[PDB]
Amino acid sequence: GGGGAVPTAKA
Amino acid sequence: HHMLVIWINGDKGYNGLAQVGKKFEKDTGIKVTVEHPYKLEEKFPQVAATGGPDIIFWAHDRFGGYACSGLLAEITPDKAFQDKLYPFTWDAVRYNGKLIAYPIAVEALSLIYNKDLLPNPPKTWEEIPALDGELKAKGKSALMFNLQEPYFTWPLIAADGGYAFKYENGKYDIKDVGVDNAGAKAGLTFLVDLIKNKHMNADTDYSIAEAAFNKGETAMTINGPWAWSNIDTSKVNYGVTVLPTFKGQPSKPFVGVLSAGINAASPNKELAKEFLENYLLTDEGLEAVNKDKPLGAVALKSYEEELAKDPRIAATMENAQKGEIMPNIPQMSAFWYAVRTAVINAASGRQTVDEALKDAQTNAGAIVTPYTIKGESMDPTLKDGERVAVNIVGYKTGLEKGNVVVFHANKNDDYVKRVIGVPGDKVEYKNDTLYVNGKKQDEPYLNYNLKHKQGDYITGTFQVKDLPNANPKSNVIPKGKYLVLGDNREVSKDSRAFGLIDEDQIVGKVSFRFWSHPQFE
Ligand SMILES: OC[C@H]1O[C@H](O[C@H]2[C@H](O)[C@@H](O)[C@@H](O)O[C@@H]2CO)[C@H](O)[C@@H](O)[C@@H]1O
Repeated sequence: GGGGAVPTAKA
Repeated sequence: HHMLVIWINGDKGYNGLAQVGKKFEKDTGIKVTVEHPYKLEEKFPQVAATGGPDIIFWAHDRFGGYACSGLLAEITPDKAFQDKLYPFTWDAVRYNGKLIAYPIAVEALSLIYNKDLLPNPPKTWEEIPALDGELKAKGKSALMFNLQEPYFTWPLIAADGGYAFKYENGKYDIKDVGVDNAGAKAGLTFLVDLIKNKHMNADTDYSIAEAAFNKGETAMTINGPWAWSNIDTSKVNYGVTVLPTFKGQPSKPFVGVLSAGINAASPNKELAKEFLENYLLTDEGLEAVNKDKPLGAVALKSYEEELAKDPRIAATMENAQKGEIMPNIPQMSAFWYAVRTAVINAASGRQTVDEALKDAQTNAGAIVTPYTIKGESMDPTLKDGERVAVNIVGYKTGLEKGNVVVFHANKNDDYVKRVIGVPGDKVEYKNDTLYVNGKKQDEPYLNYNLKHKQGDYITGTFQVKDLPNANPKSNVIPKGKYLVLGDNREVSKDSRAFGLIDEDQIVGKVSFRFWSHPQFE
């Protein structure tokens, strides 16, 4: 694909 | 800000392209620098943001991945300009409805042969063993070509039915991968048989095959138009012809469109456009590149009308017609890596064809998406800010104890924790000792935290039956449910607090690089 930000995962 | 930096592959006419750059500089004062870094197609995503080239040249297949990663600017050619290029070439550089590169030329592999050694090239792959026997008797070989890159072996693999991703009803289906079907197996088997019988060497690479053909040591090679210049220089009396058939079926090369993309982070997007539209993609610009190393069948109609007169370009396009345009989807990178591994392992004898292609089938369609880790609750296994690759888990497919999983905790938040029990597992802790299905299980990933603890125990005693979404009568984890804990057990809010999670929440598995591996295998 889309071109967006890299998602985040909370540890 | 002052100049344009351009990346193009080392097998292409980069000196010719530099001449076009000199013309642009002479007219505009803006300097153009052409570079050909090793594996530039892999380096580009690394550097793209952290200003990389302003313009990158590669076959169109890599660009959808780049666009999906936000690395490319949408290009803005007007109607007049688009009309100067063949419509099918614009198709190759359109991704999610937008044009993401300028097409330059169509590339297809052909059979290249030495007319003095072999006046009649073979119609069939099946003839090559006997042919090689005859040529070995005079200290030559029949066929040498790059076995290290699957691009070159693909035509034979796809001949009797192999494919990458099925295109149907306007879309590629990335669940439908054709790497381990009967046709693919037969083609790869034939290649392996050639190697077993010493008609080819598994170590043959681009340079080895090119040197051999150009020195008159092998009767045939398989290569694209960019190779013809060096053969001209060598004085070998060569022909360029249709690839042989396999089991009666034409070889089917994957067809590339050499394309030029503009870096989304370039401050010179307007100059890039001017260079590509008004200097490169003209009769004069393409001629300068083409005279260095031939481009193939160019996208620019006016110049292609001249190049199409060349029998070698007719051969190129004849092979293209039996092949297929490469997909440009992000998943292409994974496909190529998967097939490269399969061909190497099958050819070296590390795996049987069936094993190699079984793994490739799996790896080619496995979706990998980047994530960034936030917080300390997996420390030191994963650190705050750490970049990771996440292997997407198919809808209702193979989660196992020890997998580190990303999952949807709610509509807004994804979490990452380790799978400690799967459905059917009976699980409890006594202090810091993990019991799974009645047996103590070591947890080496907790070693550092176990040995640097504040309290008496980092996990502490608990039983699955006491947690939310568990069966309160049993420590056996219910169907569809998972017990997940954070490696930083002293601070982690995990299943000990919020209970068992559901299969439907799981996004994927974090891939890890192990620090040790063999020095050669
Ligand atoms: O071998 C996999 C490789 O195939 C294609 O790369 C070609 C390229 O298209 C040609 O222009 C020429 O440079 O030879 C390359 C093969 O070494 C795909 O374009 C590429 O993405 C893929 O990794």
